[PDB]
Amino acid sequence: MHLTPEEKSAVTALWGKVNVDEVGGEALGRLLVVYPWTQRFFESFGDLSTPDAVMGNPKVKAHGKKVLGAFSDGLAHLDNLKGTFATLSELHCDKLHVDPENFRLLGKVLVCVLAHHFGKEFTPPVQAAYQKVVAGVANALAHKYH
Amino acid sequence: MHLTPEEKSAVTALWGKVNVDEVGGEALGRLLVVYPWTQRFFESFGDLSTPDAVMGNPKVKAHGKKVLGAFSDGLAHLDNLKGTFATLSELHCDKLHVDPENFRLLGKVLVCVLAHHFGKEFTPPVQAAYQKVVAGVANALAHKYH
Amino acid sequence: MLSPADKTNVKAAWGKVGAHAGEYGAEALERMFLSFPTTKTYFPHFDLSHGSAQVKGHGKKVADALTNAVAHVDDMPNALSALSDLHAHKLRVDPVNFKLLSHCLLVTLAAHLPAEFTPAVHASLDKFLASVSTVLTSKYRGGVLSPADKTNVKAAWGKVGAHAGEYGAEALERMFLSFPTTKTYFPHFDLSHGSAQVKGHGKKVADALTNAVAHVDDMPNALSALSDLHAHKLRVDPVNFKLLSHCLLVTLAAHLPAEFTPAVHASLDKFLASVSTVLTSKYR
Ligand code: HEM
Ligand code: HEM
Ligand code: HEM
Ligand code: HEM
Repeated sequence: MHLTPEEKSAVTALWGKVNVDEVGGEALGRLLVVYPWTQRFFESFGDLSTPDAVMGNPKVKAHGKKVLGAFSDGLAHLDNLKGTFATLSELHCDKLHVDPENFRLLGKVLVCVLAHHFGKEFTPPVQAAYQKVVAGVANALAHKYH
Repeated sequence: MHLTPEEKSAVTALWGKVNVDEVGGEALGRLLVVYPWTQRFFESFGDLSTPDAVMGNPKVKAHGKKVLGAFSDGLAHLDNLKGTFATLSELHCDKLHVDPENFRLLGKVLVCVLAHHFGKEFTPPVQAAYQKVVAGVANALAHKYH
Repeated sequence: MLSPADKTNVKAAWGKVGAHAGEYGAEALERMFLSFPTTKTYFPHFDLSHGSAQVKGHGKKVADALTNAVAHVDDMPNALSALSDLHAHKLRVDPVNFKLLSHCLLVTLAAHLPAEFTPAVHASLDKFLASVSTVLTSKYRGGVLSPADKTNVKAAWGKVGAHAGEYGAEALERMFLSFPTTKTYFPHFDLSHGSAQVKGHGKKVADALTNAVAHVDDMPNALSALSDLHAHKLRVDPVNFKLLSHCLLVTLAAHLPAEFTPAVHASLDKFLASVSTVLTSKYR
C-alpha cells in the first residue's frame, strides 16, 4: 500500500496516541449499534438489545481489543497488507463466513470514533490518510475470499 | 488482470462474435435510458427526450462505437489493463470530469446487453468471467483519478 | 418511484416469464454465486453445487415472492411485510447484496426474453427490483425515523447552531480530500483549503439540512426543489450522497464530544440516509 510521506506520517503519529483497548471496544460497539445487522455474527456474546447494553458488554469490549490489535499490527506493515492479513482473510471466509462488506462498515465507524476521540486534531488531511488505510485493510481482509 | 486460462478464452471466444458498432450503440443508449443522470455529459448530442430518441440518436451511436472500440482493444491486453488505459484515465478525470461510478454502470449495462444478444450462450461461468473483466476495466479507468 | 407505465412493463415481462419463474430464480442465484462469491457467505448451510435441490427450492421461493410483488405492485410494503421482517430481524443480509441479486435477475431475464427486453422494459425492471430491494431492507434499523431518533437529531443539530455553515464547509473539504472522485462535480470551483466558494456552498448545504431538521416529518416537500435540481440538472450519481453523509458525520463527531453518543450517532446516520433517499427520489 502506497501512501505519501505526509500520509504515512499523519497515520503513525496519531496511532501512537491510540489506546487500542479503549478505541477497539468503542469501534466494535458502535458497529453493532449503528448497523445492527452485524450482530448476526455475535449471537453468543449475550445482551446486545440496547446501546447501553452493547457498549458495556465485556465480550464486545474483549473482541474489539483483539480486532484493533490485529489492525494495529497491520499498520506496521503498510507496504504488504495482503501478505500480512492472508491467514485472517482465509479464516474470515472459510470458518466465520463474514461478508467482507462488514470490514468496510467497521472502517467507517473507526474513522468516526477517531474523529470523536481526537476532535480538531483529526483534520481533513489526516482523515483522508486514514480512509486510504481502512480501505486497504478491508481489501486485504477480503482478498482470499472465494 | 488475473484470469484463468479458461476465463480468458471464454471471454475472447464470445467477443469474436460481437459487432462492436452495434453493441457499442446499444450499450451506450441503454446506459442513458436506464440511468438517465448519465445524460449529463451528452447535452450536445441533441434529442434524448425518449428511449426511442436516445437509441436512434446518431451521436449516441457514434460515441458507443468509440467507447466499445477502446474496450475491445483493451481485451487484447488483459494482463496490463492499468497500463493500457492510463492516458484515458487521466483524460476522463482532468478534462472530461466523469465520475468513475459511470464506468461501473456501463459495465452493468454491457453485461445485460451481452446476455440479451447471446441468450443461453451467455452461461453463468461466461458471465462470471465478463464480470471480472468489466470490473478490471472500470478500475483501470479510475486509477489515475486525483 | 414506479410509474404506471413502469408497472405495465413489469406485468408484461413477468407474465412472459410465467411458469418458468422457479427455474429462472435458480439460474439467477447460480449466476450471483459465481459472479459475486462473497454472497456465498450467507449460504454456508446449502449444497451450492449446480442443480442442487436446495438452490432450486430457494430459487422458487424467491420467484414466488417476486410474483407476489408483481401482483401487488401498488401495495408492495404490505404484500412483502413478512419477508421484510425476516431479512431485517433474522437473516440480517447486508443491504449491498440485494443489488447483486437484482443485477443477476436482470441478466437472467435478458438471456431468456429476447423479444421482451427492450430498453424501456430494462429500465422498468431495474427500477422494479430496486423498489423490491428497498422494501425488503426497510425495517433494518427500526424503519423510518422514530420519535427517539427525531429527538436525538434535533438535540444534536440545535447544538450545531450558528456553526452549521462552518461545519458544512468542513464536511465538503473532508469529502474532497478523502474521496477525490467527488471533485468531478465541481470543476468550476477553487477547491483549495479556505476557498470562499467552498465556504459559500457549505453554508447552502447546511441551511438545507437545517430546513430538513425543522421539517423532519415533512421532508419530501421541504426538499422537493432540491430533489428536482439534483435529479434533472446537476445529475449527481446517487453513490456520492453516502460519501458526503459520512463526512458530515465525521465533522459532527469532531465538534460534538459530549453529544455524539452511540445512540445519537445511530440516529444521525439514519437521518442523513433519509435525506439522501429524498434527494435521489426523482432521479428515474
Ligand atoms: C479490521 C477488521 C478486522 C480484523 C483485523 C479482524 C481480526 C480478527 C481476529 C484477530 C480474530 C481472532 C481469531 C481467533 O482468535 O480465532 C477475529 C475473529 C472474529 N471476527 Fe474478525 N476482524 C475484523 C473484522 C471483523 C468484522 C467487522 C466482523 C463481523 C462483523 C468480524 C467478526 C469476527 C468473528 C465472528 C470472529 C470470531 C469470534 C469468536 O471466536 O467467537 N471481524 N477477527
Ligand atoms: C469502458 C468505459 C469507457 C471507455 C473505454 C471510454 C473511452 C473513451 C474514448 C476512447 C474517448 C475519446 C478520447 C479522445 O477523444 O481522445 C472517450 C471520450 C469521452 N467519454 Fe469515455 N469511455 C468509457 C466510458 C465513458 C462513460 C461511462 C462516460 C460518460 C457517461 C464517458 C464519457 C465520455 C465523454 C463525454 C467523452 C468525450 C466525447 C467527445 O468529446 O466527443 N465515457 N471515451
Ligand atoms: C429480490 C431479493 C430477495 C427476495 C425476494 C428474497 C426472498 C426470500 C424468500 C422468499 C426466502 C424464504 C422465506 C421462507 O420461505 O421462510 C428467503 C430466504 C433467505 N434469503 Fe432472501 N431474498 C432476496 C434477497 C436475498 C439476498 C440478496 C440474500 C443474500 C445474498 C438473501 C439471503 C437469504 C437467506 C440466507 C435465506 C434463508 C434460506 C434458508 O435457509 O432456507 N436473500 N429470501
Ligand atoms: C445531504 C446532501 C446534499 C444536500 C443537502 C445538498 C444541497 C445543495 C444545495 C442547497 C445546493 C444549492 C442550490 C441552489 O443553488 O439554490 C446544491 C448544489 C449543488 N450540489 Fe448538492 N447537496 C447535497 C449533496 C450533494 C452531493 C453528494 C454532490 C456531489 C458530490 C452535490 C453536488 C452539487 C453541485 C455540483 C451543486 C451546484 C453548485 C454550484 O455550481 O453552485 N450535492 N446542493
